[PDB]
Amino acid sequence: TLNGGITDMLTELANFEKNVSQAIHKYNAYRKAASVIAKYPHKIKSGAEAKKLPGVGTKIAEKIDEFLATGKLRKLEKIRQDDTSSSINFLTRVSGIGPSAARKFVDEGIKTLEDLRKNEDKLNHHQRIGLKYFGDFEKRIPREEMLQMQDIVLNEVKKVDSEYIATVCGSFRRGAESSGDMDVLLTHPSFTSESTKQPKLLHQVVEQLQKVHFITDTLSKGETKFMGVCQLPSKNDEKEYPHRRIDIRLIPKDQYYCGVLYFTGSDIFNKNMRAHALEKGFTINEYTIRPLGVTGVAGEPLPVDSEKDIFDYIQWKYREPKDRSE
DNA sequence: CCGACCGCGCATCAGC
DNA sequence: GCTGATGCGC
DNA sequence: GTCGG
Ligand code: NA
Ligand code: NA
Repeated sequence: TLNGGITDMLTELANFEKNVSQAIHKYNAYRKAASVIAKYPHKIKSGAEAKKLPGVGTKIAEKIDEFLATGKLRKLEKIRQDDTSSSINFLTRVSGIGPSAARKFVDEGIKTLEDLRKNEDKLNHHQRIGLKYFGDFEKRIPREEMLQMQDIVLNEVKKVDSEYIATVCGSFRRGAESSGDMDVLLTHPSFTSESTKQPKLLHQVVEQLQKVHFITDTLSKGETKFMGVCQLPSKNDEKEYPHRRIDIRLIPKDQYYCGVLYFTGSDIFNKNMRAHALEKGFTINEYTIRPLGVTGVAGEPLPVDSEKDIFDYIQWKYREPKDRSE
């Protein structure tokens, strides 16, 4: 909102480095810079001002100076005037098409969605799904739809086995008004980190979701992770809902509530909580919470039966998901 | 100055 | 056919 | 590209 001109620039630069330069760490630098400036409560007036922010160094400082004087960035103007870079960049918007595949397609003249449709033969299964749902995957999901989608997932999971537990996480669980996909964490009493005593725990749930025609396509599926496509049923009279990306992860039950914690976020809240654990003698990753020895050695994972248990261990007032922005 | 920069499940490829 | 590396999205 | 050891 407040510095959107700069942050659009920094994001554009980020996409370039990831997709064209294949410089993943520059991409994440530019993103880090863009997030920190999006959070800044004043109109940036100089590159020096921004440089005080963590993640803005000397090069982004001068790019801001240029952007403020001229309103554009010549480096970005050249990049956009270059047919190759813009086609590689554009093609990475197809899910399953990354910097490698996008580069290769462009090298042999496949540069547009239409070009991809002509050469569907040359796409893997994931890429074909990405092409089919190209528009729908770039749409947001309003929360009311999210709420409907959750009702379906939780009802259908329960139909396979009442002993399943399923949680939709992400920004949605924090009460976000819109989401980018649906992220479901699944667990069962028979699946602990010490033994698997059920063969097809995730399969049974994806299969039930398919048979009620909620899950429509599969991008990838194994014993513990499903990535696919779903759609809310259309109400006979009205327009169809866009197809939506959904992930479902089967997590061992002794690690489930640490998983919920980590995948609920936010990322800034995770890292402030991971930092406070350390100060009080514990380390938390996405799987466990462990005490630290006097010399920095992690002990065994502590029992966790709810989220608040993790809070109890590190002597933190419980934080409801809606209050975990920072 | 110099290396770290999230780590991992799955699909596919590369090399055998 | 096998095992390990790579691409990819998260 | 930025940071911190
Ligand atoms: Na800085
Ligand atoms: Na892509």
